[PDB]
Amino acid sequence: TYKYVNLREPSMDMKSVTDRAAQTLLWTELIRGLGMTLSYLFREPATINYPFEKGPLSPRFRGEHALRRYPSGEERCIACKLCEAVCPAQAITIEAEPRADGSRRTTRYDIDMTKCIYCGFCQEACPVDAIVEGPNFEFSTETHEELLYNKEKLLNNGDKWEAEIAANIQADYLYR
Amino acid sequence: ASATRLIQGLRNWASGRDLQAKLQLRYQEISKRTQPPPKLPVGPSHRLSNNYYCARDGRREAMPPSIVMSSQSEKKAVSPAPPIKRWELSQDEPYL
Amino acid sequence: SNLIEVFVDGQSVMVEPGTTVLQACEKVGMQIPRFCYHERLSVAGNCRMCLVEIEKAPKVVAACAMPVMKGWNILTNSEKTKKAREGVMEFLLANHPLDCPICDQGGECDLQDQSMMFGSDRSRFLEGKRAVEDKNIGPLVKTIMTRCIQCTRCIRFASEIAGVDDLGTTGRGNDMQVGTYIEKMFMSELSGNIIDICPVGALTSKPYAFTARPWETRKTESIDVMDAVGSNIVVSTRTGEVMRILPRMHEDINEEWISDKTR
Amino acid sequence: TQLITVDEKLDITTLTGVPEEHIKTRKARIFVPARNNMQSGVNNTKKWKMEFDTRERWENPLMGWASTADPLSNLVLTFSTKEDAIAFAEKNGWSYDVEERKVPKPKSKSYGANFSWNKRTRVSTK
Amino acid sequence: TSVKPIFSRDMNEAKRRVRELYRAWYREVPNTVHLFQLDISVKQGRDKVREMFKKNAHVTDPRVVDLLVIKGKMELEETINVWKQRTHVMRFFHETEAPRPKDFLSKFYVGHDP
Amino acid sequence: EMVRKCDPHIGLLHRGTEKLIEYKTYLQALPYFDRLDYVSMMCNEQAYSLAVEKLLNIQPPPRAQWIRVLFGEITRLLNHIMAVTTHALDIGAMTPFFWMFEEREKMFEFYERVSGARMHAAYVRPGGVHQDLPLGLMDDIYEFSKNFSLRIDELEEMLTNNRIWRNRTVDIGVVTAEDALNYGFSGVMLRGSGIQWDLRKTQPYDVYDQVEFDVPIGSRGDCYDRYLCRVEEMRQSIRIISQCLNKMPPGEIKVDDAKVSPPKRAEMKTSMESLIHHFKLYTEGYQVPPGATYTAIEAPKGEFGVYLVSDGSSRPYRCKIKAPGFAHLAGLDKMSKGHMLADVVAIIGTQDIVFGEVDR
Amino acid sequence: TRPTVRPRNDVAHKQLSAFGEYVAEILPKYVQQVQVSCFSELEICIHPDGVIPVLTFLRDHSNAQFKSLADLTAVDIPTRQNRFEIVYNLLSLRFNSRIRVKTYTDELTPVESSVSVYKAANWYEREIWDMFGVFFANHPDLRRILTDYGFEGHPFRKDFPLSGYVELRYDDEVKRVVAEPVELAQEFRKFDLNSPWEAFPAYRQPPE
Amino acid sequence: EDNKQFFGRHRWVIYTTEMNGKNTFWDVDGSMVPPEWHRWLHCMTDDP
Amino acid sequence: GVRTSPTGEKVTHTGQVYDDEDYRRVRFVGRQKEVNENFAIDLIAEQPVSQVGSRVISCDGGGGALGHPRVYINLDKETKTGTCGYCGLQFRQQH
Amino acid sequence: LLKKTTGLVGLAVCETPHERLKILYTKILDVLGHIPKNAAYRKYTEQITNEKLSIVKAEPDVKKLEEQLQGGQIEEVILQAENELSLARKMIQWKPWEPLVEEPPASQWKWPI
Ligand code: SF4
Ligand code: SF4
Ligand code: SF4
Ligand code: SF4
Ligand code: FES
Ligand SMILES: [K+]
Ligand SMILES: [Zn+2]
Repeated sequence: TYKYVNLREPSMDMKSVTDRAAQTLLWTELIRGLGMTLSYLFREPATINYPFEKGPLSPRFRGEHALRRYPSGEERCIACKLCEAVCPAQAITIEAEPRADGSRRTTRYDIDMTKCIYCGFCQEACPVDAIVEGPNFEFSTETHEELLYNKEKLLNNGDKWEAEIAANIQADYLYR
Repeated sequence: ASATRLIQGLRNWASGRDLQAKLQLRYQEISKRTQPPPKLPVGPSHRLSNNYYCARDGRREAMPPSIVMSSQSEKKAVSPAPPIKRWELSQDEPYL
Repeated sequence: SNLIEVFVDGQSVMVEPGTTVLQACEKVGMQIPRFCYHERLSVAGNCRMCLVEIEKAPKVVAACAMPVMKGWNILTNSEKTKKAREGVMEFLLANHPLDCPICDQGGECDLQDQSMMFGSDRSRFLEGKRAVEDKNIGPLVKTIMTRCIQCTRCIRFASEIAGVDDLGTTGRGNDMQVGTYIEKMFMSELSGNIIDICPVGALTSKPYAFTARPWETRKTESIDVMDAVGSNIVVSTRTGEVMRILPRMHEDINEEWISDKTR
Repeated sequence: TQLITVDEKLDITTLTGVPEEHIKTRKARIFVPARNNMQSGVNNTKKWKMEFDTRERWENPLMGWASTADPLSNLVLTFSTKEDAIAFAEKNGWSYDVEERKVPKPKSKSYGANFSWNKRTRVSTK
Repeated sequence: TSVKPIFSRDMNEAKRRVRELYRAWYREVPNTVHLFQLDISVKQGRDKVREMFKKNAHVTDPRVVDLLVIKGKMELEETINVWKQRTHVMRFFHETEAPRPKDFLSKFYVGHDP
Repeated sequence: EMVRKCDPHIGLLHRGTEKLIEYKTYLQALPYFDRLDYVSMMCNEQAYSLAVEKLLNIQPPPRAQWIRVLFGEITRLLNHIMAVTTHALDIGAMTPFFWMFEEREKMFEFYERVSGARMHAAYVRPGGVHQDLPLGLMDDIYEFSKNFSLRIDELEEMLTNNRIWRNRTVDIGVVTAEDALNYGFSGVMLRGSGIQWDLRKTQPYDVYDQVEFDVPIGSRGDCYDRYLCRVEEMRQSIRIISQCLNKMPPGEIKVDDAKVSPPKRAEMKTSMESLIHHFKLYTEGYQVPPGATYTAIEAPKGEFGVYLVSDGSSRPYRCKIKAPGFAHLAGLDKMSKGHMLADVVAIIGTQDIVFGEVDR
Repeated sequence: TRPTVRPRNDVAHKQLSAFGEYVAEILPKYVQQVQVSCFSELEICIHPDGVIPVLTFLRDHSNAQFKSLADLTAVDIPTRQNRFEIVYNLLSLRFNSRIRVKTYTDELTPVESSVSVYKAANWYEREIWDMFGVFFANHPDLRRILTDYGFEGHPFRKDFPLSGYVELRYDDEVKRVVAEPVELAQEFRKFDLNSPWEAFPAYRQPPE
Repeated sequence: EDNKQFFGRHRWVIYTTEMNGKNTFWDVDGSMVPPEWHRWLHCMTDDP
Repeated sequence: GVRTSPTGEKVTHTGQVYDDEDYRRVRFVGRQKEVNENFAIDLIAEQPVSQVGSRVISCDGGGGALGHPRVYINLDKETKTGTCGYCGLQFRQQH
Repeated sequence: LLKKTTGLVGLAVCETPHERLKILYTKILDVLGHIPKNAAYRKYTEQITNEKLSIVKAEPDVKKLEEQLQGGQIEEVILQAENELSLARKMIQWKPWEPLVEEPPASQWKWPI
């Protein structure tokens, strides 16, 4: 249930002594190292051609956030603030009021993408699949406040990526 | 996988290993990126009878710790457990 | 003194005659679960959440209503007490709507909290639920009667404290609905306090509706100035903005109520 | 001997690293928090709490967030008795005010009182 | 009221340790101004040392001033060995901070703080 | 040339993690543990999960326990690749770094398939794992494991018999057994010095008593025996991963106590109790009965422990995090005496030191 | 209670209760309490004058041999007059067991340094100086280990705020990283999450 | 596609030289992929 | 149904627009105010009222477990429709 | 049989383990006689040291003595005897069989608070 690494007492017959001395004087293990490096010289490398080739992702991937809509145009967020109670970073700021037809809807849905730890507790705490953490990861900005999303930016990410987000949720929701 | 047999033999000679049987680049042996939908099973408490929660309440069987000594014969000296059994050397590969 | 000795889980307590089982367990620091019992309303005995085993007695008793007899050992944590609590919580969550995210009572609901504490964690209910028509009892109390668990604190408050006698139960059975039976506007001077004692989101505050949520509100204990009674209140705020005003209990002023002007 | 005698008042304000403004201008409030009247449970009335006076929260010009400058605006301390909280406030140099624990006085509950013969305490319905 | 001490038995040994720590800081200040190449004078840094010693002058507990001497030796050890940078030494001089309102009227004008 | 004293100044990544844990619930404080030993993410998840599940008096289902052991050994492969390749990269052997980070890249693809993040998964939770293994994942884990021994073999061909790698590691940083136990060393730091101790054998957790593996024991206490122990632990992790793939049971992956683990999303949108429990677990969180555990697991750097104190509420009262790297970097000063300055980078390499768990 | 409930280990509970009696009767000068948790962990709560005689016992005694110091911890509990709770976690590799040695101090009473028993403690209790402010007497190099060099206060004390009192920024006027009083653009939002219903009746404290 | 290339090389995009008014002959951008091809190219599915 | 202030700034679905004398319009100088032009209050008004022959209807928003928690709506009022609290789809008893 | 190595780094092979254990056990008992007879430490340590000394006197073979002393290698049994001797020499100076020096306060070990 255990083994002894490096507890080999070497042989002292003239065969093994001359083998070790030929290894010392003729550099056998150094040529073994050169052979392994030469072996990787003639291998096809593992380099994908980014941006033209992309690294493989799964439908569970947790990237850029997006507020979704029902298949009628109505937004799914019913202002229940579970995503900001569960948020380990307190990145989500929510303020709500009844809108002009009496629906429980948010007026403030902020996510600070520089507080966010991208762990997806908001999409798994959301009872109506409103906030999701979509598949976009290429959204680097040049300014800090461009990573401070309001409700307009998140609903635009939903409208921008819904054709992908709905298919990822369709592929994954029986594991959830 | 697209290596010609001259470079393939040179590469297998330089490594000392048959490299083509175990390629570190991945090809059509891997799983499909589109899978069929699963049917995940339910747990043991998904029953309609003999499923009262007071018979499976783990948090409410936690007791406060038993105070063994508090400041308000020829009995045997004890250890915190029996002594540890000496480990057996590996039958698989002991390096011996 | 004429105090009689009863036992709560073995521990002795001396009680005045007329003390209920619930108050006797209160005197040793155990709060028996309840939905219809309120210590400032009359005893209704009609939610059955306080069903508790007295030992050497093969029937659970309504702890809010049953007075203690001398020598009873109240088993608040025994097996059939917990089975009774889980059964009654199961019947309360049979026809109750899945409205917890769109409900103003979420996080401050008695039904959620003592469903987490004293009920089961899943449903055996495989049927369709009831849906109850909502009412319009004024511009203050938002009414969503599908959430009502029929505990009649409405009726006991509007009769006994508000002195209005205009809320009641119509119908019979599962079709029994708490309301005014007519398009009637329940505007007393204490009409907002039914938002307090309703344990569920059936009676919510129509100004406070949807704006906040209880865990994120800071509670500042303050004083009413809307009259010279000096009602103790909680100003609950959120991020530097006043969200609502609740009462504080003060036994000598406002017992646990406030007026509609204050609220 | 190996024990010294210090008959001075216990004061550790020079050791806690707290600046002067957040010692001598703050008013700690030692109180049992009231029961939320949204609920009937009483487990949040069991312990004493020490909080401080609220300072200014203003609007963030960029997002509308609640900006603060009070480090003690989220500091709530839990104490088992009133005297432990008073000792902890006096030890840290916090000027404090104490509100007494307001337990509810015991009620007189009678289910038969709902159905009396001559008293006003009858229920008109049930 | 019988407590276990830290180093000092009463206030006299405590003031002795305060005094030797003050001697060590007073000797160290020109070395600190040189090797951190601070833009203050030696007299300005010595006035800051006198200020940091007079800030805690109200303490009559021997254990509390023993801990103040211990933390002062720790700050001195972080100063002599170059463990602080120039920034940690100059944080004693609150130089980017605007001067706070002191009287009632200016505190009334700026805000709500007492 | 000699080293008379080594004073390591740390706190350059002290973030006050375990004070931030005190203001967040147990689920909310779970992703702080991914960020402590940031090359051993799911192992620290497993240690915190076992601490909370010990205090909750509940247990994971068997399939969740096998998933935790499978991904703990995948995590151990990740961490020992990081250990060996950066310890070689600092000395100068820069090439097996690039050779083994493709294998490490494929194991991050495994993490991303099973959780959605490549490093900080938040996948092993108190109650089980968050989500079940997607289809075709275990087949690809098998396809990885079928090839990975040859990668270890060519790593070992580049370093182990090399005389330059031996000269930088054989006489360097010798730790005796008594001073290893006295300095609070754990893992390979003990096992390189001859001490037959492994927490997966002695104080076993989830299903480690049902896997068969060996424990590599060094003989001289140096950098070279600790290197050989880490390489052989990659071998034995491949052995345990084969046993986990063959003995994976069917069933659920969370505990079926819906007052601890959240319900499925289909039944949360159907059942009343499930919606109440979903609400209360994602807003308040489950209450934990009051008590103090010290739950320690065998993380790939050593004994990773959590002294978790619960006051009876839904948030931790205290959460002390014992890291192996703290005691190892404390013992750095004894381990480097009498050595040269270029030996110190080998000694800092052979103690697998990651400063997130050192500093918290 | 098979599938979802943790199985109770009565054998280890009996063995740890017996060894707790053993330690309590060998060392009655300092042992104040001995308790065993329901998940079978032994705690020996001692007097702080016996930090060294207890720990040297458990490290050296042939029925104990707690040769490993796994962890050393303080816990700030402000409602006690001795608010700091020093926690030693010990591992016996011989008997495959763990013990917990708990003691107490306030801000001003020193605890004796246990580097004479476990040199592993050299940083740990030093961290207890840095985070909690507990002084350790006869320590080799007692100073800060994790906080910044000019840091005022002990952060893991529960009266210390979450964000500190100061924050850093670079200032180009003085060409220096400077410290200023902390202002947060968004305040940390405090969540009162505790339910008003009793969760665990076994842990009920008796009322006044 | 080229399914004889290894996994990672087997799918790629040659970006357009003009998208939304910007000349992208040399300024190719990874965010030029529309979301319907972003599943296929990142191998979240087999199906274009 | 996005509209426009006299400042030229677009008004969001909340109703948010800065005042003319508010300095914080300077953040949109040289840049744009990102608003979403799909107002959900107008898009759920476009949906027709579902005539059902039952007295109590159940709504889950479609998609089964991809919609919302399933709720039951009473249709005994004839003046008012039965609006779902989650998705805003409103129902009517046909008799 | 002259075991080549102990396996533990820094722990050398003891050439005469039996006489070394006998000397250390008699020296432990000789030091331990200076502790009062009512002390539980003396009773327990005399009991376990008499058991170990009788096992050492009852076995000529080294490896069988290792299996029935139940402490691993014989050299770490010797090391534990040295540690027990140093411990007992400290226990004489500490005198920990005395009564409890100070009661803790009334809610000192009350958890949760
Ligand atoms: S995004 Fe989801 S969880 Fe968050 S408030 Fe909206 S509906 Fe609730
Ligand atoms: S992914 Fe996590 S940190 Fe980010 S917004 Fe969601 S819950 Fe908050
Ligand atoms: S009243 Fe309570 S249980 Fe009912 S929907 Fe509202 S929060 Fe949920
Ligand atoms: S509306 Fe509320 S208070 Fe009135 S009977 Fe129903 S549950 Fe009780
Ligand atoms: S509380 Fe007694 S029955 Fe409702
Ligand atoms: K209500
Ligand atoms: Zn709907």
